[PDB]
Amino acid sequence: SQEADKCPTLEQYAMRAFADALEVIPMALAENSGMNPIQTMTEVRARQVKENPALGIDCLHKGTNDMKHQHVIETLIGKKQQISLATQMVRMILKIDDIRKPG
Amino acid sequence: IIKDQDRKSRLMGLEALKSHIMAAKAVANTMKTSLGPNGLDKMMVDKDGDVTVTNDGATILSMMDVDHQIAKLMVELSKSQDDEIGDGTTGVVVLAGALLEEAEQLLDRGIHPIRIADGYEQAARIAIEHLDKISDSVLKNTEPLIQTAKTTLGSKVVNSCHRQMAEIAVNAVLTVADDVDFELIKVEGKVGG
Amino acid sequence: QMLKEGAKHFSGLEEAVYRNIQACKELAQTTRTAYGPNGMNKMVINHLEKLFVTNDAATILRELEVQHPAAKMIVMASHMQEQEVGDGTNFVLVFAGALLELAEELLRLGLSVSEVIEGYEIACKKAHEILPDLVCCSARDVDEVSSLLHTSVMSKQYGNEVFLAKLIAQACVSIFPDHFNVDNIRVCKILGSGVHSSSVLHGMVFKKETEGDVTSVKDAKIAVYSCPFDGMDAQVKAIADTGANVVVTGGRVADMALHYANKYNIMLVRLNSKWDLRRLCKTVGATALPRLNPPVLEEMGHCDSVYLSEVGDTQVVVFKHEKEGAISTIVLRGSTDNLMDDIERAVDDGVNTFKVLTRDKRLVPGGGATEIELAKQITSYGETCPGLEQYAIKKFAEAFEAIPRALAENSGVKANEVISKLYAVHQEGNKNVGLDIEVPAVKDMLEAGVLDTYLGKYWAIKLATNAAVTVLRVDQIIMAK
Amino acid sequence: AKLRAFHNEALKWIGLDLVNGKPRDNKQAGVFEPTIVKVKSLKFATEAAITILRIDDLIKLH
Amino acid sequence: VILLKEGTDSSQGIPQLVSNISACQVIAEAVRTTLGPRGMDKLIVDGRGKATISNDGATILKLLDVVHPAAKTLVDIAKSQDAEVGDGTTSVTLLAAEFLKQVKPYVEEGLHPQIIIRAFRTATQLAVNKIKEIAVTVKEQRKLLEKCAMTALSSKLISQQKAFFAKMVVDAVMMLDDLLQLKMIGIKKVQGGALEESQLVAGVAFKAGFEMQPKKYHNPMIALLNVELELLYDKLEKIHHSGAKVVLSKLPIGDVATQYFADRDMFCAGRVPEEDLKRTMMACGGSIQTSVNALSSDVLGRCQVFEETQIGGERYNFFTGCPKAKTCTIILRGGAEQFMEETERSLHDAIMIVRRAIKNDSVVAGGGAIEMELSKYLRDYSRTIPGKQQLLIGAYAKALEIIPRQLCDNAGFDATNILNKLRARHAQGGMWYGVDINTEDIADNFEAFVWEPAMVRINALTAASEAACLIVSVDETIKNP
Repeated sequence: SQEADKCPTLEQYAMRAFADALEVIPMALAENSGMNPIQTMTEVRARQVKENPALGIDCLHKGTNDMKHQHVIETLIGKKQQISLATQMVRMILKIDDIRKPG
Repeated sequence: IIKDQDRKSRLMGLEALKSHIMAAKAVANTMKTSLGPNGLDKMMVDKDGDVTVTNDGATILSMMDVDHQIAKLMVELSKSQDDEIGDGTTGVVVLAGALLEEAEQLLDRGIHPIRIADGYEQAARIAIEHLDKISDSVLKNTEPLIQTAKTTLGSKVVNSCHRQMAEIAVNAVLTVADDVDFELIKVEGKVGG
Repeated sequence: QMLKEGAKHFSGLEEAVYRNIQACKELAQTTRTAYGPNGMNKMVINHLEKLFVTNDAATILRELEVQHPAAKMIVMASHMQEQEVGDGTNFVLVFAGALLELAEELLRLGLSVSEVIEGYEIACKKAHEILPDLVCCSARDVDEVSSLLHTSVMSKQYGNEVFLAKLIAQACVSIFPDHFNVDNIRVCKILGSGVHSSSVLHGMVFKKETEGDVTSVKDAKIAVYSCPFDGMDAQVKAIADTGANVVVTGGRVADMALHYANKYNIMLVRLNSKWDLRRLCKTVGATALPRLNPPVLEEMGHCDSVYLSEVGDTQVVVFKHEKEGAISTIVLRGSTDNLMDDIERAVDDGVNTFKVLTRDKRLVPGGGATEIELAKQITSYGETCPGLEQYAIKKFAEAFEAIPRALAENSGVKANEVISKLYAVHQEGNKNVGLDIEVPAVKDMLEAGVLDTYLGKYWAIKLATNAAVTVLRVDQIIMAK
Repeated sequence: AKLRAFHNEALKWIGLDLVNGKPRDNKQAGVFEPTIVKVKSLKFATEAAITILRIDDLIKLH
Repeated sequence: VILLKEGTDSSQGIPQLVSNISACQVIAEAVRTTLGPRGMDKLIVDGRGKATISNDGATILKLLDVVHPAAKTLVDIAKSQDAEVGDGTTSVTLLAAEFLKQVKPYVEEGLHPQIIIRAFRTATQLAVNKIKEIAVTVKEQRKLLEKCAMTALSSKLISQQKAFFAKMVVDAVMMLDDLLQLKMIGIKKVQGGALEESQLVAGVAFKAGFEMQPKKYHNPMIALLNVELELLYDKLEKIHHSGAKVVLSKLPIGDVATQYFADRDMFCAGRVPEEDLKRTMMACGGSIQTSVNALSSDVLGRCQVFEETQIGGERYNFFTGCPKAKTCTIILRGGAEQFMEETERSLHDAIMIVRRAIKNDSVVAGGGAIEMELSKYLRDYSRTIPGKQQLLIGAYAKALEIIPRQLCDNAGFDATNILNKLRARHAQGGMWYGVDINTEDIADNFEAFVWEPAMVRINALTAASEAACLIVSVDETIKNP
C-alpha cells in the first residue's frame, strides 16, 4: 500500500488492490474461526503495526497474539511460492478475453 | 455466416472478465472455508457413489465437476502447489480468488486487464521482498526443525502423534542432507500396528 | 377435381413468360459480371464441399444447381457456345435475357407472341448478313496471330502475362495445324513458381515410375501398352528384343516387371490414362499394343527426346522432338492452384479461338463495337421493314445495347452516358469505335487491339436467338407427377 | 475529389459550377458571395453543435 | 417453376459483400488482441478438452472450427503469412478485414465494387513501393548482432539479464550460421536455480548410468538404442565390442545390465524419450539403432564433453562439443516455470531478429512506425491523384492506422492520444518515429533499435490487400446443397 503511494500511475490503485487481496487470508482465518472477520482485522492491523508483524491471528484464543510465541511458524518457501503460483495463473486468465470452444 | 458451430461458448469483452470472476471467486470461496486448522471439511462424492471427506483443496478440486476453463485453472494451481511442496494447497486457491475478486473492481472502473496484471506483478515482486525481509533465518538446528514439522502435521489425522512423525522427518532429512535429497529417503509402508 | 395431379407447377401465357424471362435475367446477369477484364469471378461449392473459382460462364452454369426449366435453356446456350469457340460464353447468356426482356414488354402491351418471334427471327438472319459485311478480315502470319491471341488472353487472372500466354499458344498451334484440332493440345498444371515460368514442350509430358531406367532417352522406340505387367520376365523380355527403350503401360506394372525393365535400362511408366496412350500414338507413331507378346519393331514410335525433368520439383517425362509430332504439350506453371486453374481455363479458350482461325480468318472489333453497329444497322433495317415487325426488329437490336451496357457496368460507368456517347462516336468512327474500360471513354478497338473472331459472334447470335425463341413458345406446361 | 486537386493547382478561385458540371473559376465566372455570409454560416452551425453535444439529459414532459 | 431449390441461398448485389465483410472483420478482431509483446493469449479448446494456449494467428485459425467461406479465406491468408515471413500473421488477418471496414461505408452508398478494387490495388502498389524507398539498409559483426539481441529482450521480464542472454542468442546464431535454421536451435527450460546460470550448449542436453558413473567423460562414442536392455549380458557385450562407451536406451535398462555397464566403464542412461533420442542423433552425430546387434562402429556419434550435474537436485546429462553441432540446445535455469517460460519466449524471438539480421539487410521501424508514415504519404498522393482514387487512397491510409492503434490497446494505453501524438511526432522527426508500447509513448525506432525486415511489411500489404479484392470481386455466392 505504502509502496503503491510512493509510485503513482494507474499501477498505484493496482498495488493497493493487491494489498487488499493480501488481507483475505487473515480475514478468512477470523471467518472460519467464528470471530467477525472485520472486527478481527481491526485488532490485527492495529496490534500488528504496534508490535511488529510478529503478531497474527490466533484462531484458538479468538483474537490477536504474538505468533512467534504461539510457535506458529511456516517456511518462507510456503508463502513465497504461494504468492507466485496464484499470481502467475490469475495473470494468465486476465489475458484471456476470448475462448472459442467447439464440440 | 455461422463462424462457430453449436455446443461452444465465446467470451468477448467484459463477458470474459465477468465469467472468470464469478466462476473463480466461487471456487476460491469454496476452498477458503477449509483454510486454517478450523478449516471446514468437504465431501466429494463423484458419480460412482464414493465418499470423499478431505480437507485439501487439490483433493476437492480433483473430484469436483469442473467444466469452466477458469475453474480448471484454479485446479492446476492447487495441483501444482501440491505436486511441488504440497503444503498450503488451500492458500494458492483462496489467494488467486481474492486477487481476481479485487481485479473485477478495477475492471468495472475502466482499467484494462493487462494493466491489472502489471500492478499485481510489481506488488508481488515486492510482497516477496518484504516477506524475505521479516524472516528470521533458522539455524542442523534440532529445535526449529522439529517445530516446523509440527506446523505441517497439525490439523491433520496425524496430529495425534505429530511429534513422532516430525522426529522421523528431521533425522531423515538430516541424514540424507549433503543440499538435501528427497530420493535418499525410502518410505516403506505396510499394514500392522 | 384438380386439372392436374399434385406436385405439378404450371404456367400459362404471360404468367409463364414472366417466370421464364425473370429466371433467365438473374442467371444472365449473374455471369454478366464475368465479362471483360472486370470479370468478377464466383465461388460455387457443390455437395462434396468443392470450391470452384472460375470466370468462365459455362463452367459456372455447369456447376450451379439449376432446376428451372427455362433457366436450363441458358445453360445449354453457354454449353454450345463453349463447345463452338469458347469465347463469348457470357455474351450469349446476357443477350438471350435482354431479348426476352424486350419481348415480354411487347406482349404486356398487346402484341402477339407470334409476331415477336417472326420479328426476332427475321432480324436474326439480317444480322448474320450484316456481320459478314462489317467484319474486319485479318491476316495466319505470326504478326496477326499474336494479335488475336493477345486479345483473347486479357480479361482474365493471367493478364499479367498476356505476352507469355500469347507466344506459348502461338508456338503450339503452329507446329501441327494441318485443319487444326484443339484435341492435339495437352495442358499441364504444375505447381511451383509464377506463371512467368510456363514453357512450351514439343510433345507430351507425363510421369514415369522407375529410377534405374534411362531418364533421358535419345531416339526412343516407344511402345504403348495397355495390358498389366503383372504375373513378368517373358513379358519384359519380349520388349527388349523389339528395341523398346521406353514402355508406356496403360495399367499397373508388377514389381518384378519393373525390376526387369530396370535391369534392361528400359524406362517404364505405369498408370497411364487412356487418353495419354492415344496422344502418344499420334505423336511418335506408336501402336496401341494390347498384349505383351505381339509387339515388334514396327510398332515402336520414334521420340528423339524422352528425359525426366523435375520442373517445379515434380518428375515429368518429356517426349519431345519426333518425326511428326501431331500433339504438343503446354507446360503451365503456377504459384497457387487458384491461379493455375484460371490460367488453364483461358488457355483452352485461346486454343479454340485459334481453331476458329484455321477455319475462319475474319475478326471483329469487340468491346461492344460490333454490337452497337448491329444495333444501328438492325434498327434502320426495321424502319425499312414495315408492319408491326418494325417494332420487333428495332427491339431486337436494342438488346445488343446490353453488351456494352454490361461493359460500363462492371466498371462503374453510367451506362446511360457511355452508351449515348458510344453510339454518337460510333456513327462517325464506324465499326472500330468501341469502349475502353481501362480508360472510361470511346476508343478504336481495332487500334486498341481488341479484336474478336467473326465466327465467334456468328454462332452466338444464332444459338442464343433460336434458344430464347423456344423458351418463349412453350407458354403452357404442367408436368406429370 | 476533382475539386480538391483543381483547388490546389489553380488557387482558391476553383469551385463547382453546377450549371456546367465541372470545377470552374467562380472568380472569373463572377460567382461571389459576401464573406460575412460564410462567417455567420460557420459560427451558427458550429455553436449549434457544441450545444447539442452539451446535452446529457433533458426534461420536456408533455 | 422456381429456379433454385429451397436451400441455394442466393446473395447477389450487396447482401453478399456485406456478410462476407462483417465476418472477416470479426474473425480478425479475435486475434487482433494477440498483437504485441503483451498480447492476449487464447486457450482454444477442441471440445474434447485439450486446451491449447496460442498467441499466433495461424495456429489459432488452424485450430478453430471455421465454417464460413469468407472466413476460411482468412485462415489461408494467415497460413500464407506464417509460411512466408512468420510474424505479422495476426496483422495481415486484421488488416485485410479492416480494409473491408473502410470500404463498406462506400459500398452502401453505391460505390461500384470493381472501381473499389482499382484504388485498393493502386494503393497497395504505391505502398509496397514506398517500403523499398524508405527502408533502411543496415549491416554481420558480432558487435551489431549482440545489439540486435539486447533490443529483442529489452522491455521484458528477461531484461534483467538480457545482457547475458543476448550473447547466447548471437553465438547460437553464429555457430550454426548457414542461413540459420530455427529448427536447429533448441531451447531447454528447467526450473531450478537462477537466470544467471543459463548457458549455451554446443549441442544438446537431457534430463542415469549408475550412482557415480563417469560423470564427465571426454570424447564419447554415442550408442543409441531403441529397444530395451532387458530380457542381457549378451547385449551388453555387443556394445562393448563396438567401442560404445556411451549408450542411451529409449526404454528402461535392466538392473543387472546397468551393473556390467559400470564395470566396462560405459555411461548408459535408461528411458530416454523418443524426441531426445533423435536430438542426440542430430547432435553428436549418432545413428539410432533399434536392435543392439545392429550397432556398429559407424553408428557411434562423437562429442567433446559429457557431464552429469544436479541442476536442482535432479542429475542432468549434457552433450556439448559436437564436431558440427547443427542442432544446439540452450540450457535455461530459473526459479519457477513462469519466469522460465517467458525466458523461452523472449529468446525465441531474439533468435528471430538476430536471424533476419544476417539474412535480409533492409529493415524498417516497427511498432507501426512504417504504417504511420505510409498513411501520411498516401494521404498526400490523394491530392495528387484526384477523382475516385483520391478519397479511397486516403481511407486506405486511415486503415493502416490500425496497426499502431490496436498496438497501444494491447497494453492499456489510450489509442487516440497516441495515434494523434504519433502523426505529429512523425511529421517532424522522421520515418523512424513509432510507438514504444513497452513505454506507452512515441519514440524513434532507429534509436529504440526497433526494426523488422523490409519483406515483412511487403508480404503483408499485397497478400492482405489482394484478399479483400477477392471478396469484393465475387459479387455472388452459390453453392448448391
